[PDB]
Amino acid sequence: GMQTSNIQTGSFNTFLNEAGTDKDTSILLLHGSGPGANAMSNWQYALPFLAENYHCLAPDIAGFGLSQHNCPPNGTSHWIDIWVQQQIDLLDAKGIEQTHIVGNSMGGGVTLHLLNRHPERFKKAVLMGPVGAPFAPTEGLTKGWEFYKDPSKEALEYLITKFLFDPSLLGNDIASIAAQRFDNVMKDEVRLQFEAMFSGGTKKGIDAFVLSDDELNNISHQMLVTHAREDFFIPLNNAYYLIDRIPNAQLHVFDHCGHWVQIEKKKAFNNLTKLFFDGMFDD
Ligand SMILES: [Cl-]
Ligand SMILES: [Cl-]
Ligand code: NA
Repeated sequence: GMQTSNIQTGSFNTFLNEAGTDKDTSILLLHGSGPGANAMSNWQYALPFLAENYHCLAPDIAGFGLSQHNCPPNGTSHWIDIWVQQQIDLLDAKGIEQTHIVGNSMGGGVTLHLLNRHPERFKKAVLMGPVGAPFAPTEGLTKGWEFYKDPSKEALEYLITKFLFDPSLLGNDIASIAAQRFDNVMKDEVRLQFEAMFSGGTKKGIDAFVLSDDELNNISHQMLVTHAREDFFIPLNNAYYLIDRIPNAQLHVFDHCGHWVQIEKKKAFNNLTKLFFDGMFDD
């Protein structure tokens, strides 16, 4: 019920997950920036659900998973340029003129820059704990983006655990999950490019995603910003900041919830997202 492909997007190949390929309206889903992050780790629950009615495209974002960049630069601002062009190159490669879009954290930041730079290519947007607002580094985002200063199974287990408000939702054994996720995290084909993305440090990485008030004011897309009240990585105040500045943005905040809203509250998030794209919360 799901297809994968490797598709040329500019100077490198993008690993792509797709579902609902027979559907007329598409959703592009952009994952977050946990160490070892990829499309499926973020979206494996949302994809089958949304694919009942939507054509879903969920790529590994450049530098992550199986979308290694051919000449990785250093500096977050330069990776944002790459991440934006990657999605445009993907849509062009699939012959898709306009798409709905969902973005988690880093992917939500990329979403904001996509709406700013290429507004004609996008319909509705859902953000989930997005970067893009100004904030001081959190304990979570620091330990995440600077993981490779001191990498270990234990450090990765801690991160994975902190992405959820109730870690037991993950399964009965998080140590085992960290153990199996760790080998992938330590490959040079995963580590080197992650280090390059946030080489300027957490503060420079956060600041790099921030759009100006004028830019945000001029994002005209119908939008839903979702956020976990207890998000340990991106402060809830970011969501409030964004909805204060983006004209057509609604807000939804989930209680007893960690950064990974889509994993902690699978049914609620999946339904809220789908019904938003369906038009249930239109004016
Ligand atoms: Cl992630
Ligand atoms: Cl993240
Ligand atoms: Na454009």
